[PDB]
Amino acid sequence: TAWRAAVYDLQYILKASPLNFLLVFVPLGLIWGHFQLSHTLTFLFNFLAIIPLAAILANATEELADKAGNTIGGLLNATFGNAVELIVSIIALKKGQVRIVQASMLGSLLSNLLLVLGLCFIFGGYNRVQQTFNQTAAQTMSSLLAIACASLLIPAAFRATLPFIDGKILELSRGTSIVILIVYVLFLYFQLGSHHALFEQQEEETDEVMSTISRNPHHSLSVKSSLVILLGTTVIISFCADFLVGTIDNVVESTGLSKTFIGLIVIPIVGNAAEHVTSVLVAMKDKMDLALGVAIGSSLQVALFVTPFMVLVGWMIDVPMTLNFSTFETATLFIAVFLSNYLILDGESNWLEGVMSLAMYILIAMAFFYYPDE
Ligand SMILES: CCCCCCCC/C=C/CCCCCCCC(=O)OC[C@H](O)CO
Ligand SMILES: CCCCCCCC/C=C/CCCCCCCC(=O)OC[C@H](O)CO
Ligand SMILES: CCCCCCCC/C=C/CCCCCCCC(=O)OC[C@H](O)CO
Ligand SMILES: CCCCCCCC/C=C\CCCCCCCC(=O)OC[C@H](O)CO
Ligand SMILES: CCCCCCCC/C=C\CCCCCCCC(=O)OC[C@H](O)CO
Ligand SMILES: [Ca+2]
Ligand SMILES: [Ca+2]
Ligand SMILES: [Ca+2]
Ligand SMILES: [Ca+2]
Ligand SMILES: [Ca+2]
Ligand SMILES: [Mn+2]
Ligand SMILES: [Mn+2]
Repeated sequence: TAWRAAVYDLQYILKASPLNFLLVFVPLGLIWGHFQLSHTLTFLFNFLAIIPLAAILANATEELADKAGNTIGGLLNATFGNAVELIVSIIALKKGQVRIVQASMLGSLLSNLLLVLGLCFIFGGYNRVQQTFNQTAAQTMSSLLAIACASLLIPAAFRATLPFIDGKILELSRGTSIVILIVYVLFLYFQLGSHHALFEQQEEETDEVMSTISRNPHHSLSVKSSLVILLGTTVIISFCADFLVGTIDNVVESTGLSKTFIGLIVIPIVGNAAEHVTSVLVAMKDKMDLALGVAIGSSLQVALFVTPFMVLVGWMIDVPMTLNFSTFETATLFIAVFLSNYLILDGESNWLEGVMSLAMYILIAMAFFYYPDE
């Protein structure tokens, strides 16, 4: 049984993962990257390969964190819950790709604020008059997110509004990151302590809806079974991430796309696509609050943990990772933050709110497509 039960446990993980059909790009990604066949396809194949792995790793992390206990479980979600964003950004930092990391962090927020928002409102609202989410955990978390993004943008808004200064921007970003990371710890105490019931119920509800859609009885993987998949999926992602990051300069050169565009629009898809599909499917079950909850939760991690931690990592390995986003990026994120929060606060969405949000994201991507590289 110890062999055949391990097989079923693997089946349970794959069947709980939305876009598992893209796993076919894992060997292709590995082949192309290792043999260094063609840069553009090496980018694309690994790009496609990490997407299902993120979901696989997420379900492994979640299954492990459940039996890990309160304190440790939260640390696992801080770590392996953000692994894709973490791994890719760390590898990118180790190759001096500061702009890529900066754009990917902000882009991840943009995608969660506008893109998945639009998709959820469209797919959930096309066959309904409206969808309500008043007085839900989604609105609560949304308020926190509004402050989180604003805080993260402060050093950027600072440099943008300036009338030597190089070392001070670095010092400000690093001091800011310490503060935000203190907040993140308190956010964990909020999440796992005083308001544990709020997040727990939202998590259980989301799992229940996902089990309904995925159509497989909830099976709790053993610590051993989940830890293998966890460390297994992680090393594969690392390989694919390394290949993907190693081709950035070439893809930038072969195509006409800037590092900013690739970082802001392309890269975030990697760690969000699986979660986005999840959010959409839940929204179609007329449970927008849960759908929004997933997207808002991921944004909180990027804003409160991943982004400031990356500047800390940069400090450790002597790469000048900063919160010094471009002026347009700064302005854009502020726009997205206002609107998303306004839309989430109005309490009722429709399919048109989704069309327009989606259109705006496209318009932003279109604008960033014209953003100058030199
Ligand atoms: C579900 C998984 C099923 C997987 C089924 C895969 C079957 C083929 C496997 C080949 C692995 C080795 C591939 C080797 C490819 C080498 C590429 C090549 O040789 O190109 C070099 C290039 O010419 C430099 O200039
Ligand atoms: C109420 C007003 C309070 C603010 C008043 C201004 C305070 C200025 C100092 C920053 C404190 C931030 C605490 C964390 C400081 C770490 C910053 C740091 O160490 O920077 C070194 C730099 O990284 C080397 O390159
Ligand atoms: C039964 C009640 C009556 C039926 C209700 C029908 C609902 C309408 C659905 C719209 C799908 C969304 C349309 C596709 C999304 C367009 C987004 C957009 O902005 O597209 C820009 C364009 O792609 C740039 O070239
Ligand atoms: C580190 C991640 C490895 C991912 C593996 C994906 C599947 C590769 C299949 C066969 C391994 C080939 C072993 C090495 C033998 C081929 C020689 C090789 O290294 O080719 C690369 C080329 O030299 C460039 O400089
Ligand atoms: C629930 C009632 C119906 C039951 C049957 C369900 C049928 C689902 C139909 C279409 C799902 C469309 C999902 C669209 C998700 C697209 C999101 C995406 O793939 O990625 C977004 C972005 O590009 C990454 O950052
Ligand atoms: Ca769970
Ligand atoms: Ca409960
Ligand atoms: Ca879950
Ligand atoms: Ca996430
Ligand atoms: Ca209202
Ligand atoms: Mn249902
Ligand atoms: Mn609305």
